[PDB]
Amino acid sequence: YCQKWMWTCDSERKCCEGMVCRLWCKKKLW
Ligand SMILES: [Cl-]
Ligand SMILES: [Cl-]
Repeated sequence: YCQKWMWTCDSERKCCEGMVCRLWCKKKLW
């Protein structure tokens, strides 16, 4: 599916909508 808030993330395991990968998924400001 996609990686949720604070889940690990990488090139293939992308963060869910509204988040950005910084090793773990973080909320985007925009
Ligand atoms: Cl955050
Ligand atoms: Cl950000």
